[PDB]
Amino acid sequence: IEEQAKTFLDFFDSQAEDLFYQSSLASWNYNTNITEENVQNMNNAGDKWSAFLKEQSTLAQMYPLQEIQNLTVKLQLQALQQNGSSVLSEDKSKRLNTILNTMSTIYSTGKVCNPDNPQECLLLEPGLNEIMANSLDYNERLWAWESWRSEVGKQLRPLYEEYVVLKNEMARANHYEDYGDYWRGDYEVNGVDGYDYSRGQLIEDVEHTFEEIKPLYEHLHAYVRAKLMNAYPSYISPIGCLPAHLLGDMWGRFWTNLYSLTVPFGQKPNIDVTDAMVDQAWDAQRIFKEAEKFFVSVGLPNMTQGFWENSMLTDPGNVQKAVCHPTAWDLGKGDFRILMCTKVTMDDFLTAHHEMGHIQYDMAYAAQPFLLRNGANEGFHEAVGEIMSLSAATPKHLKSIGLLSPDFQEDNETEINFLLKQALTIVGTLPFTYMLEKWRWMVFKGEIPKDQWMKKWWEMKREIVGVVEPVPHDETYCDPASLFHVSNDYSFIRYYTRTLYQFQFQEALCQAAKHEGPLHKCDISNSTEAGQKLFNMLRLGKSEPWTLALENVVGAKNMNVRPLLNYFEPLFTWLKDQNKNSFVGWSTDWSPYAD
Amino acid sequence: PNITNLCPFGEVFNATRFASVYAWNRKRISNCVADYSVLYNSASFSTFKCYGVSPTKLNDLCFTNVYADSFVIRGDEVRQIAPGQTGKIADYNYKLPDDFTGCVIAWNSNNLDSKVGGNYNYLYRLFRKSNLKPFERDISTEIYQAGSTPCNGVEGFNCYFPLQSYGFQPTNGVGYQPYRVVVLSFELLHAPATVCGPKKS
Ligand SMILES: *[C@@H]1O[C@H](CO)[C@@H](O)[C@H](O)[C@H]1NC(C)=O
Ligand SMILES: *[C@@H]1O[C@H](CO)[C@@H](O)[C@H](O)[C@H]1NC(C)=O
Ligand SMILES: *[C@@H]1O[C@H](CO)[C@@H](O)[C@H](O)[C@H]1NC(C)=O
Ligand SMILES: *[C@@H]1O[C@H](CO)[C@@H](O)[C@H](O)[C@H]1NC(C)=O
Ligand SMILES: *[C@@H]1O[C@H](CO)[C@@H](O)[C@H](O)[C@H]1NC(C)=O
Ligand SMILES: *[C@@H]1O[C@H](CO)[C@@H](O)[C@H](O)[C@H]1NC(C)=O
Ligand SMILES: *[C@@H]1O[C@H](CO)[C@@H](O)[C@H](O)[C@H]1NC(C)=O
Repeated sequence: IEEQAKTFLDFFDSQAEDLFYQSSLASWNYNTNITEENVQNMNNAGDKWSAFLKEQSTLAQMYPLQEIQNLTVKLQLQALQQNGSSVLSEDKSKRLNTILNTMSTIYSTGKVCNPDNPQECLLLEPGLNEIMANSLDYNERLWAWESWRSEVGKQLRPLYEEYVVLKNEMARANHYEDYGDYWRGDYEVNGVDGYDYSRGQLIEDVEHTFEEIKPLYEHLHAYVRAKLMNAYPSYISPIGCLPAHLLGDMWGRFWTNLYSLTVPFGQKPNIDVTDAMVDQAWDAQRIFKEAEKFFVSVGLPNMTQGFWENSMLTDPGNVQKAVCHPTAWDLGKGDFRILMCTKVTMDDFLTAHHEMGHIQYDMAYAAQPFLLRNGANEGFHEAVGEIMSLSAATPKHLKSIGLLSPDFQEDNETEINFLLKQALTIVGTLPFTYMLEKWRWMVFKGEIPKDQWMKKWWEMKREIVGVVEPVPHDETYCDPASLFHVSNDYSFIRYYTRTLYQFQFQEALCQAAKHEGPLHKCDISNSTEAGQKLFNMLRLGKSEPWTLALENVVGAKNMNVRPLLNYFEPLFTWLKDQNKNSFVGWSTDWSPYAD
Repeated sequence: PNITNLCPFGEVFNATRFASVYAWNRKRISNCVADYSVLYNSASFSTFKCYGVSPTKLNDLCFTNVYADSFVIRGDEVRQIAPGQTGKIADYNYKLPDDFTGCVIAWNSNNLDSKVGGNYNYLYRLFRKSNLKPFERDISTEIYQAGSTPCNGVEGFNCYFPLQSYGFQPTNGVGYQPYRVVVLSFELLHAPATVCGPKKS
């Protein structure tokens, strides 16, 4: 019946391309000036856009997908025919919205106190995270850690007890087995010969891949344990799991804050070029222009005039309330902007490359029909932003563009320190993402009873990650609830899949660029074969199965860990040579509170 | 041979307002001395697409009528205004013949036509039951039928109002900015002296 459906979608664009732009701008304006006026305007525009989607969706549902032969029309119809919200009755809908707003609020306002020192009352993200990041006081760290679990985690738990029912009912109303299954639909390909991917396939691919990742993790884990035992000599067992509160963050998601304890060759300097930027009189504009040069040098378009005239590159020059957590925007109608507060430092330099990488992806698929203007799947926007940053950061690049001295010599020890810091950031997080999603999927699925949620949460963390709680918490607690992505209803597996895609892309593009050395030394700057190769995928948006879109660049229809292992193999080799006087792997019986 | 009855091109390229593309204007120019050089040597235009006559000949050519068609479109649609083209403008808002004798001239009007909040005063036709003939204009506002029923002239299931507004805003990116387009169509019927380039000795 595409005579009617394609006609409907042409009318849809005729409204949608504007209403989204009004909503989109109101959101932008709010973030650049936080005031009640903008709050009301973004909320009103938001509701108009949502109402328009609901009405439009109702009309889209007249056109059965099974009548549609044209895939482009079928995909567009699948995108707005989604039921989702309002499949449930109004009371159920309002109750779920109430719960979700409550969860978000408990997390964001969850001010936790030290009973022995009231001046220590704080929220997580300002100041309380400093204790978990940088203190080496075992008991101080524990007080912070335990206090968040008892003051925020327990309070969120009952919202989860009801939430998983409401979300599963919604998912069932939308014909999914449960909410985990609902989320996994993002990777589904169904109806394209040779590119199909069932939802349950993600689980098998994630578990299979994880097993292949483990050896890298086990050696990294052993190394880190060997070093943490010097920092915490009466607390950590040589053959056991690491205490959770000693991993550098409120949940132990990243091991980056352990770097200062684990640095392989502490006598060596970093490749931190903040001083070069400062001494050379760089400013935010210079940083973004260098990032622009990076992308155009490989065949990508330059930034638009709008971007340079209306983006927010720096913080306000006055006492202005604004939010600028770095982020890329596609505001609609070819309006692309970046929002951030750039300081002259290496971290923001790399952030600018990351965010502009997202913008380049958004520009590339701008030609797609409105409903297909997104990345291939949830993990691809970041896989692209991360490879742009990863290449910009290599010493070869930094020396070539003037950040490292002409007399800079890279050596044996520098390489190891570099790779370890990245391994702590990446390898050290893969088991976190893997474990958390496996648990949430099991919870939504009904495999883990509500009276066994923490029993399995901690059993799984010890068996999968090798991390043990300092306190044998009972079922009144809900550790994962205390994490932002869980309290605010986000999928999490996207980080796992993104990491794997990141390395598959870096290797394919490095080879396209005809690099002659190690994978971690890849720089595809000023190389157009690699740039065009990636571009040809970026431009597809949602028009192709992500499996197809991926094959076009990396030669595979699925995730592949080898590029990750190849990236870190030189570190692994060192880690295997290290630990000749230590144990690799861990038991799950021992705990820091055992006696 | 001195000249003073010059053609009023200085108005039509320079107008306070242009028509909606669905209802484009037709300015008949006749009984006058042309000087196309003030157009071709202008830096104000981004587009000069000549299909018949050319910028290097026009200064010396005679025609019996020149017609300046004029309207506002979205920038991505500039490419459709040409012989041999298709697309929502070429097919049904404004069609040029495949053997078009003239030149298409266009420029960005973002600072004239775009407004903060959206300039919705420029309409384009989203639907027709057929394609237009060259230089045909269709200004019907009846409801477009996509389904089995005319639905008695209302918007509804498979019933659409054919004319939609362009949401032009100063912050839109290029291609979503408004463009002003003037098309010079040339013909020679009976008495060519009716429009000519400059006169000398
Ligand atoms: C504050 O919000 C107002 C909206 O009235 C806006 O005009 C103003 O520019 C904003 N301030 C800044 C610094 O953007
Ligand atoms: C989907 O639309 C494209 C547009 O060019 C068309 O070529 C394609 O044939 C359509 N699909 C089918 C099965 O007709
Ligand atoms: C989801 O599909 C069912 C099928 O009958 C329909 O009744 C329902 O209204 C749709 N819901 C939404 C929110 O689109
Ligand atoms: C982007 O525009 C600038 C303007 O100076 C130009 O120098 C640069 O080469 C352009 N890049 C591309 C990819 O066109
Ligand atoms: C440093 O270079 C020397 C060259 O003899 C090599 O033997 C040594 O193993 C390198 N250092 C590291 C940490 O690999
Ligand atoms: C940029 O491209 C030029 C082309 O000769 C090359 O010489 C230069 O080293 C490249 N710069 C970087 C940072 O790769
Ligand atoms: C239009 O008005 C401008 C005003 O500066 C003038 O320069 C130009 O010659 C006029 N004529 C045309 C055809 O643009």
